[PDB]
Formats: sequence, structure tokens, C-alpha cells
Amino acid sequence: LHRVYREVKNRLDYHISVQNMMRQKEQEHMINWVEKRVVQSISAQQEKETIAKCIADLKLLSKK
Amino acid sequence: KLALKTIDWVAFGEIIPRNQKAVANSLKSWNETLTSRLATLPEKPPAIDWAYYKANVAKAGLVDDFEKKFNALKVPIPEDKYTAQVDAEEKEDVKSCAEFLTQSKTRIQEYEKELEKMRN
Repeated sequence: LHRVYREVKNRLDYHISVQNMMRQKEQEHMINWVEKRVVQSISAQQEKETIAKCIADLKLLSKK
Repeated sequence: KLALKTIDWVAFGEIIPRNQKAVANSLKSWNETLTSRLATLPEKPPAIDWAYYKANVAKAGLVDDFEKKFNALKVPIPEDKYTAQVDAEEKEDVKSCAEFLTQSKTRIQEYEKELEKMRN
């Protein structure tokens, strides 16, 4: 009896563990994909060098 | 629920020839082992939260397929092909029982007859 249980449940849990692994992976490449599209946003877009001097000069100020 | 012929152990100690104490020992421990075992091994296993799995799946009626298949799958109970003891018992009654008891009685008789005389 215990063996039947363990084995079935084991087959079931496999699907979850798998499903879980897929999600994780994908959402790795997904949030990581963010990186390479934002390193493309600043390196490119010369209009993302203006939004540079911007937010940053708002540093000196506040602190003081 | 099991039947289990009750057993007083000090008697069991007192019926084994020495050249057989080995056996008897192992027989005792197995019993104890076995007993401990059943104290911990539950009748049936935990159920299986089928709803939950059904709730987190991906292949369609796998769970339905399984819950069905699980239930109304009847696990075989092991054949008791092992009670040759009944036999080895009945044998040692040919032996111990009748033969000894018959001679012991006859000896007790003569002893008694021998006390008879001596009363006169």
C-alpha cells in the first residue's frame, strides 16, 4: 500500500517540480533579457545620455 | 484486524532444548522487530489531495486518470504459503505429546504402586 502511494505521488510531484523548473528558467531569461535591452537603451539612444545629466544633478542638491 | 495467539514468554524460554536456543532467540527478536514495525507502519497510507494536483497540472485528465486508476486498483494480499508449522507442530505431538506423556503416566503409576506396597 505505501509503495503504491509513494510511486503515484512521486509521478505527480514530478510534474510540479518540472513545471516549477520551467517557470524559474524562463523567468530568468525573462528578467535577464531586461538587462541586455537596457544596456542597449543607454549605450544607444543618445537621448538616453540626456536623461543622464538629469536625474544625477538631482543628487548634489538633496544631500545638502 | 488480526488474531494473534497470546504468548507467555517465560514458558517459551522453558521449552527450548539448549542446542536450539539459537533458533528460539532469533524467533523472539523477529517477533519483537515485527511488532515494533507494525506499531509504526500505518494500516493505510495518507490519502492524496487529488483536487490540489488537479489544481496544478498541465497534461489533461492525467489526475482524473490517476485518481480513478488509484482507487479500484486492488493490491493483492500475499498468499500465506508459510504455515508448514501447523504440520511441524502436529508432528512434534506424535512426538512430545503422546509418546512422552504416555510413558510418564505409566511411570507415575508404578511409583504409586510402589508407594502402595510400602504403606503395608
